[PDB]
This record gives sequence, structure tokens and C-alpha cells, in this order.
Amino acid sequence: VTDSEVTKLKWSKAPCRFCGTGCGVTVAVKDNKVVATQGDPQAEVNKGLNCVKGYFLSKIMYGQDRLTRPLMRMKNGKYDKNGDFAPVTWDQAFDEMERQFKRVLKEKGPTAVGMFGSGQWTVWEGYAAAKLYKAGFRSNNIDPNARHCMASAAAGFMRTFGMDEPMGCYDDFEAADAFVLWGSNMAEMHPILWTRVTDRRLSHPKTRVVVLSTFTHRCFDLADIGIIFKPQTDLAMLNYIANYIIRNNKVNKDFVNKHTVFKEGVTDIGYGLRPDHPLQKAAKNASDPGAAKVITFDEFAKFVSKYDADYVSKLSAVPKAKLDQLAELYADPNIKVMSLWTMGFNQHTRGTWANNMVYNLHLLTGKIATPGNSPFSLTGQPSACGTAREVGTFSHRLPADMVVTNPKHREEAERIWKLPPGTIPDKPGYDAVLQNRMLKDGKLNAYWVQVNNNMQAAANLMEEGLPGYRNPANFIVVSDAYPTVTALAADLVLPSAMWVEKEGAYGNAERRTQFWHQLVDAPGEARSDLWQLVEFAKRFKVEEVWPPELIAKKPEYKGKTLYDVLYRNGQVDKFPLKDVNAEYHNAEAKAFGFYLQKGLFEEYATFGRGHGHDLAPFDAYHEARGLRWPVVNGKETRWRYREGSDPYVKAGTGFQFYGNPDGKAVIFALPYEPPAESPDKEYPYWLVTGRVLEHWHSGSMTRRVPELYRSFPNAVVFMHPEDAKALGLRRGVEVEVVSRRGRMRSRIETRGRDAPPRGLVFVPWFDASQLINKVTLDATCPISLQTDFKKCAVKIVKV
Amino acid sequence: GLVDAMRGPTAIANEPRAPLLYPTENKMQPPTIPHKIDGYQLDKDFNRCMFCHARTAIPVSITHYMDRDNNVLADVSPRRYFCTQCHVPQADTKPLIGNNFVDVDTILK
Ligand SMILES: Nc1nc2c(c(=O)[nH]1)N[C@H]1C(S)=C(S)[C@@H](COP(=O)(O)OP(=O)(O)OC[C@H]3O[C@@H](n4cnc5c(=O)[nH]c(N)nc54)[C@H](O)[C@@H]3O)O[C@H]1N2
Ligand SMILES: Nc1nc2c(c(=O)[nH]1)N[C@H]1C(S)=C(S)[C@@H](COP(=O)(O)OP(=O)(O)OC[C@H]3O[C@@H](n4cnc5c(=O)[nH]c(N)nc54)[C@H](O)[C@@H]3O)O[C@H]1N2
Ligand code: HEC
Ligand code: HEC
Ligand code: SF4
Repeated sequence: VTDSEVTKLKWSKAPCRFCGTGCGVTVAVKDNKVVATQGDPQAEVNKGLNCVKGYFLSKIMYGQDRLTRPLMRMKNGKYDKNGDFAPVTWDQAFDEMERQFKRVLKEKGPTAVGMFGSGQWTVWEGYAAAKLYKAGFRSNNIDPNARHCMASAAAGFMRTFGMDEPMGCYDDFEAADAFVLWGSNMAEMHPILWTRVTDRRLSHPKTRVVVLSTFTHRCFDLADIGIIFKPQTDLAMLNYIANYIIRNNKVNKDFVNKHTVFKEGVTDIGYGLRPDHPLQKAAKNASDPGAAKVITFDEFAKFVSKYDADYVSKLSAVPKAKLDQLAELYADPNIKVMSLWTMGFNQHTRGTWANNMVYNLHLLTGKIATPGNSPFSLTGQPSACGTAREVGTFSHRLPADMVVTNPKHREEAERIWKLPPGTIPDKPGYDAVLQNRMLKDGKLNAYWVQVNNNMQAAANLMEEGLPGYRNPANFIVVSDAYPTVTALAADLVLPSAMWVEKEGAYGNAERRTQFWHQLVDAPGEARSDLWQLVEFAKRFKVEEVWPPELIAKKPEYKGKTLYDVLYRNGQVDKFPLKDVNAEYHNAEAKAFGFYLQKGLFEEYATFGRGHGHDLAPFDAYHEARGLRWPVVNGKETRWRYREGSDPYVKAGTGFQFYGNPDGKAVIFALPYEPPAESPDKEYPYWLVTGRVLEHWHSGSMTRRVPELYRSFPNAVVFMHPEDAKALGLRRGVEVEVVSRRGRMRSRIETRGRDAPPRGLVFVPWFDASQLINKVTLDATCPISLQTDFKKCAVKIVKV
Repeated sequence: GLVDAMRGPTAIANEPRAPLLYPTENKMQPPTIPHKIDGYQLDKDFNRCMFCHARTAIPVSITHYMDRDNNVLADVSPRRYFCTQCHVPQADTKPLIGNNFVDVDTILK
């Protein structure tokens, strides 16, 4: 950071702990305390700026109630599901987890153990956990909070391009002529990327900013064209624009002919509910919901021709004139368009289709993989990309886009992990929604949650999560830095080291992996999630977790532990303690006796190197403020799939979508289909849920910071003033928000930053005293299994 | 032997009474805003903050008139135009839990 020999503070670089923007910060330390952070002037993402959350990073680790000791439910001197929590030692906590996991593995097997992880894990935490479950316990029941977030984007990428994550980058914000926000609230949710859109718009005022949303929020304060549309009608609007492009003869014939093919997907695919729900019994195509057939351009044009202006304007409530203004930006071949979307497209019961359908617009016009012409899916968490998606900490995944169902992918993971053939389970395990259902049903019985607060974050708390966690057939372990409602619903709570109390890596929304050193020591006996996974692996011999016919294939593993197999395997332990930079602590390298993070990262990086996902050498990331993959011959890649920018693209081609075997991207014909639950006479409002600028997620870190808590103390129900008048409400009056599943209590805000149309309310989810996920429905896109938290039906009742 | 002060004493299964909506306090880090901001327009056609805080209320510092290349400009930079991304007002209420943060001045003396 600084060359100086006279600062009394030690300043070091790190990525921000919060959003997927991935601002670089510098962090000042003295006497084991972070006393300040600043935006890093040398970081390209943010060039010295932060938002209010990044400016209060110096306070997030110092809530007075940080967890410092393992806490286990006990009564009469032993573990008891009904006991209250008591302090125990690490050895006692692990002894109990060991007894519980072993009992369950023996009686039920690996489909009855699981983990719920995180896009806030460090890259090496995610990788170590994926190894422990998929190669160690041989369970694919590891899924992350990022299933609630980016799984529709990832499914959309794999279907259109055959490879995950954006092909543009943040340099596109300085080159676009139109920005189209498809429900993203960037002003509050990606504030420094909104600063880059604002600089582009105000400094180059021919630029257009178009914001589409189901309620008015702060992005409308920059919008040239604001569009409020009915929930889920974005599918119809996306087809309207495809139809406009074709109708006005604005298809890029050369690009479409060289570089695309067309498919038509299956429809009537249900809503990812339990199989006995009426919506599932009624659905024709729920059992293979991503199926598609090849069609021609002419069939595609006939398909989208049904989405004409009369039908779309009436369905969406958007005037024809605004539909045409928006479609014209897409169609005009001289306007570079950056399309941006976040949970409005992904937390959507047809979210995978919406992802495909926004790619259609760029593929019809060839506006892709070049500066400013960029369909850019925004990622939420700091490492939903770098950790959950790239490492593959999902129930169907292996690293580097691979899937457990592909026997060549299992063979590659077995080769790199030095496992006997057939170790890796070949069927997808329980994804996030299904994990809560299986906990409720008694089929998932030993469960470990890390770096998330899924009791607060998962939909339908009263019907699935809470009954599942408190089922006496189940033993629930939660690792957290603070008390949370998820830890309160657990049986064993493990105190965890967070952010700069450990060496880390996060990968942001534009493929930038950013490292940090451990800059301070955690309080009390708190230890990293990394240390916990690796230490727990010591408690299991291969005979206890692998079947005999598997061990017979690799008899050298007889008698060894999973710690030996997974972490001390000649690869993960190949960098000695001398490689550790002696200027910083490294608690896990000291505990295990080698450079664990470097060995994990380099073994993990073997999957992507030479296979389109290349990570640079470990040490390069401690030197840089992030590098964007693929890093090839030490050069980062900004635009993927574009000749001259991406070194994997064949000469003479212009573009090559090499994730697909023919090199072509797919354009999909897909329809509008309605939400799982819309308002009716009994529940006449739409409930939309989400976030505000000043709090992160469940608020367990930001609402412990004095300034952030005081900036927005409690959730509220944002309501149209005339809707409040009609219910006999004033601002500040208490209501219940009630659905068919549960209720919560909160006060009405009729003059706040979020101003919904009549019939719709917005409730942010950061307040642990106002559990809005008691009200939401755990319906999902049937393809990505991602929950739609953005619409369901509610009644509002004056208390 | 465990409580979450962000929720308060209420069982997960029940719903507490919501606290009152507290008024805003009129009183390295971006200073917090020691006044209400609810009637203050902040949009691309009008920045009401700049009516009192322009360099022509203490004014915004020179860093607010700098572009991404640190050139100083005649007017507020677009990169700081939306002030409330960084400056927040404060409810007239106490925090829910103590926080052991120590600032630079304190750690240095
Ligand atoms: N301040 C803050 N920033 C964050 C986070 C945080 O907790 N706090 N979390 C990060 C994470 S992990 C995420 S995933 C992002 C989420 O970032 P966003 O998705 O931008 O924000 P939310 O508040 O979750 O979602 C509200 C948006 O959903 C859109 N929407 C609702 N229904 C529909 C619909 O039918 N179609 C479409 N197209 N849009 C719809 C609404 O118009 C509204 O703008 O924020 C990231 N950044
Ligand atoms: N209704 C509704 N629900 C939603 C959303 C929505 O828009 N509406 N958004 C969904 C989405 S997109 C997402 S990403 C999820 C996010 O939901 P979560 O990830 O469940 O929420 P967080 O509060 O980010 O949880 C992170 C936890 O990590 C803890 N902690 C911090 N650092 C560490 C560490 O290093 N180790 C450990 N072990 N713990 C640590 C924190 O105290 C906190 O409890 O929420 C989803 N849920
Ligand atoms: C006059 C009618 C004002 C308008 C409009 C805005 N502010 Fe203000 N502000 C005003 C006064 C008289 C004061 C106290 C004097 C002082 O500068 O402290 C302030 C204070 C602030 C501060 C604190 C600055 C500091 O002392 O370090 C900030 C950060 C602030 N005001 C921001 C701010 C914002 C973002 C505004 C629009 C939403 C805004 N102010 C409008 C007077 C007036
Ligand atoms: C983050 C990217 C910011 C934005 C947007 C705005 N301000 Fe700011 N401000 C910010 C920082 C980190 C600081 C402290 C360091 C400094 O630059 O001085 C400030 C400071 C102020 C002040 C106090 C100035 C002083 O002399 O002490 C004021 C009155 C102020 N800021 C107001 C303000 C206005 C009105 C904004 C929108 C036009 C604005 N700030 C945006 C960080 C950020
Ligand atoms: S924009 Fe995101 S990454 Fe940047 S400081 Fe704010 S929360 Fe952190």
C-alpha cells in the first residue's frame, strides 16, 4: 500500500467483504485492531471510492457479541437437542460432530449428511469443503446460499454458451451508449458500478439509461426512460424486443448465420414445489424442464411474433411508446448496449429462461463480447463467482463448469484428487430448497452450515426451514462469527474467524480473483471455516466413509484419514512453511504445518488451466489488485469469446463460443408463463422482497455497526400512499403482512426511497426481528432450482 | 446460553411488536449527515445537497470535484454526484449492541 517506514499503522490490500462489485480496500492495523479502511486508489474496479458499507468495514468484526467459544446444546452433562447452549472445547465440539456424522453415515449413508455453504467462503474454503463432501463423505449434499442467487444465471450461461460467467467486464461501463437495467437496483446493490454508469451518463450525455423495475427506487434518479412493469411480465417484454428487432429488419445477418443456432424449449414446467403440490401435479413437463429442440430462424420469428405490442403492453402495463423506445436501443446497430440484471431475473420462477431471453437480444444483433456491447449478469456476493460457481460448491457440480452426471468429468476430478474410480457420486444431491424439505422430512440428519444465515435467508421459514432444523432426528452445526437466528435454531455453534482474520481469496462479478493476507487475529478461540473443515477431516478413516470395493482399487489408502487423502496428498501439502510470507500471520499454515491455502489453490487451479478457466500462479494474486481469468502467459482476459481479446478463440473466426462444440451460441424461443402465486381476492397485494444500500443480507454484520444500524434501524413495508389510505393506515402504523404460509409485523413507509405502484409492497429482509421469509414461497425456476423471493401474494392487515 | 440482539428475546416462531419508526437526529470515514434529508431532491436534474454544500454548511472537499484520473473539475464529479451512496443520516436511537471498534486517533494515543 505505502513504501513509508514511519506510519504507526500497517496498511494492506484486501477486497471488500460485501458486494460482488469487489472494490479493493486498504486496511490499517495497529495492536491487532483494524482502525481504518479506505478505498484502494490502485484498484481498477473502484479507483479509491467505496459506498457507505465499505467505509464501515473497520467496524464489522467488533460487535460485542462475536462468538468466541464453541456452544453445544446440553442437559445433565451430555449433548441434548432440547438443552440450552453451553460452552464446550473445540475437541468436545468435534467429538460430538464426529459421533453424530458417524452414526448417520452408518445407518443412512451419505445422502443423509450435508452442508450449506457460501459465496462468502474464500476460494480455498469452498474447495476444501467440496473435497470433504464429494470425495470424502461421497455426498453431493453440498449447496450454497448462491443457489438462491446465481443458479438461474449459471443455468442460462450453460444453456446459451456452454460455459459460465460474463464474457464482458467492467471496462464496458466506459464504452456503452445505453444501459438497460432489467430490475437491478444498482444504486443500492452495486453502488460503485452505478458510479461508473453515472460517470458515463453524465459525462457523455447522449448515453441513455433505461431502468425497468416493479417499483420505483433510486436508480430512477438517473433514468432517461423509467419503466414500471407487472411482476414476471419481463418475459413478454424480452420477446417483444426480439420481435421488434426482426420486424424492423435489424437482425445482424452475418453474426447470426456464423455464430448462432436456435432452439425452442419445453413449456409448462411447474414451479419447483413439492411433488404433491397442485402446481406440480398439473404441470406436463416438470420431470425434464430444461429440454429443447433445434428450430430454424423462421420458427423463432414466428414464435416471438405472438408478442406483439397490444398483447405485451396490456400484460405488462407498460405503454407501447416506452416498449418501442427500449426496443429501438437494442435494434439500432450503432448503439452499444450494456444490459444488466441481478435477482429480478434470477430469483424468478422462469429465471433461467429470462437469462436466455436477454442473451437472445444481444445475439440477434451481434452486440456481445466487444467494448460496451455487453449482456452482463451482475453477481451478488463477493465470491458467488470465485468460490461457489468456479469451485462448484453445488449439489450437481464439480470444478470449472463440470457436473457430477458426466462420467468424464468425474474421471478428471478423480484423477486430480487421486481417488479410486467411482469415488465421486454420479447423481446430484440436495440443492438449497430441497435441503430444507429433506431436513423437515427426516432424510437429511447431520448438517453443517457455514458463512450464511439460511434460517433467515431461505423462503417459507415456518413450513420448511424451522421444522427441519428443530426436528429431533437431525443434528445441526452452524459456524458463524455472530449469534444469528440460524445459530439459535442449531444444536452446535462454532465460533469462526472472518474476513481479514484469515488469508483469503474472493472472485467478483467480472472474473477478478482478489487475495488478502491474514492481517489480524480473531478473538477468543474463533478459528477459520478453513481450519474447521480440515481439522474435522482428521476424525474419519477411509474404511468409515468409503465402501470396501472402492478402497480395494487404491489399497495404499487403507487406514488413512480423510485429512491424509484430501489435504496431505503430495499436492495440497507440497508448499512448505518457508513459502509463507513472514510479514503476516497464517493461523492454518501454523496449525497444519504447511502452506495449506497455496496448496489448495494450486490443486484447484489444475482443473481450469488449459481448459478455459485459467488462474494465474498463486503468488501473482498477492502482488496484484486482482487478475481477471483466464490468465494466460500472465495476461488477464477482458472480453471472452472474441477474436483478438480471448486467446482461446481460433484465428479468422471473429467470435467463437467455444463452451459449445460447434462454437455457436444458442437463441431460445421461450414463452411468458405466470408466477407460482399471484394476487387474488383473499391476498390482494404483491409482496416483493430485497435489500437497502446500508445493510448486507441478514444484517448480522451491518446492523452491529452503530452507523449502519442508525441509518436504517428496522425493515419497513414500503407502500403506495393511496393503498395505505384505503387500508386506514398512516406512515409509521403497524401492520401484519400475511400469506398462506406465515406472517410478519412491520411499520408502513409511504414516503421512502422505494415507491411501489398500487397493489404492490416491498419489504427488505435484513431485520432479524422481522422475518419476511416466513411469508415468501419456496417456488423455484424448475431448471436452476433458484427461489423466487420477488413475488408472491399477501394480505396487509392493520395490527 | 445464546441470544441474537438483532432479533431480541422473541422466539423465532413468534412476531415481536415492531419498534416505532424513529425520527432522524438533527445534531477517513464519510461524515454522517447530522440533519434530516427527507425533503431533499437528488436526481440528475437537481442535486439539492449541492445547494448548500457546493464549493461556491461546510462545502464538499476538493476530492468531490475530482475525476477518476484525479483531475480537479469546475463542478462536482459524477462519481460523487449521488451523495447518499456514502453519507447517511442517523435515527435518534441507541445502537442495539456495543461495538469495540477503535479509531485512528484513539489507537495512536
Ligand atoms: N446494499 C446491499 N448490496 C448488496 C447486497 C446487500 O445485501 N446489500 N447483497 C448482494 C447480493 S448477494 C445480491 S444477489 C444483489 C441483489 O441486488 P438486486 O437484485 O439489485 O436487489 P434486490 O433488492 O434483491 O432486488 C430488488 C429488485 O428486484 C426487481 N424485480 C422484482 N420483481 C421482478 C420481476 O418480475 N422481474 C425483474 N426483471 N425484476 C424484478 C425489482 O425491480 C427491484 O429493483 O445485491 C448485492 N449487493
Ligand atoms: N426474502 C429474500 N430472501 C433472500 C434474498 C432476497 O432477495 N429476498 N436474497 C437471497 C440471496 S441472492 C442471497 S445471496 C442469500 C444471502 O443470505 P446469507 O448468505 O444467508 O446471509 P448473510 O447475512 O450474508 O450470511 C452470512 C453469515 O456469515 C456470517 N459470518 C461473516 N463472516 C464469516 C466467516 O468468515 N465465517 C463464518 N462461519 N460466518 C461468517 C455472518 O455473521 C452471517 O450470519 O439470501 C437470499 N435470501
Ligand atoms: C441547507 C438547506 C442544506 C441542505 C439542502 C443540505 N445540507 Fe447538509 N448540512 C447543512 C448544515 C447547516 C450542516 C451542519 C454544518 C456542517 O457542515 O457540519 C450540514 C452538514 C452535513 C454533513 C456533515 C459535514 C461535516 O460536518 O463534516 C454532511 C455529510 C451533509 N450535510 C450532507 C448533506 C447531503 C448528502 C445533503 C442532500 C441529501 C445535504 N447535506 C443537504 C445544510 C444543508
Ligand atoms: C463516497 C464515494 C462519497 C460520495 C458519493 C460523496 N462523499 Fe462526501 N465525503 C466522502 C468522504 C470519504 C469524506 C471524508 C474525506 C473528505 O473527502 O473530506 C467526505 C467528506 C464530505 C464532507 C466534509 C468535507 C470536509 O471539509 O470535512 C461533506 C460536507 C460532504 N462530504 C458532502 C457530500 C456531498 C454534499 C455529496 C454529494 C454532492 C458527497 N459528499 C458525496 C465520501 C463521499
Ligand atoms: S460497492 Fe460493494 S464492494 Fe464496493 S464498497 Fe460498496 S459493498 Fe463494498
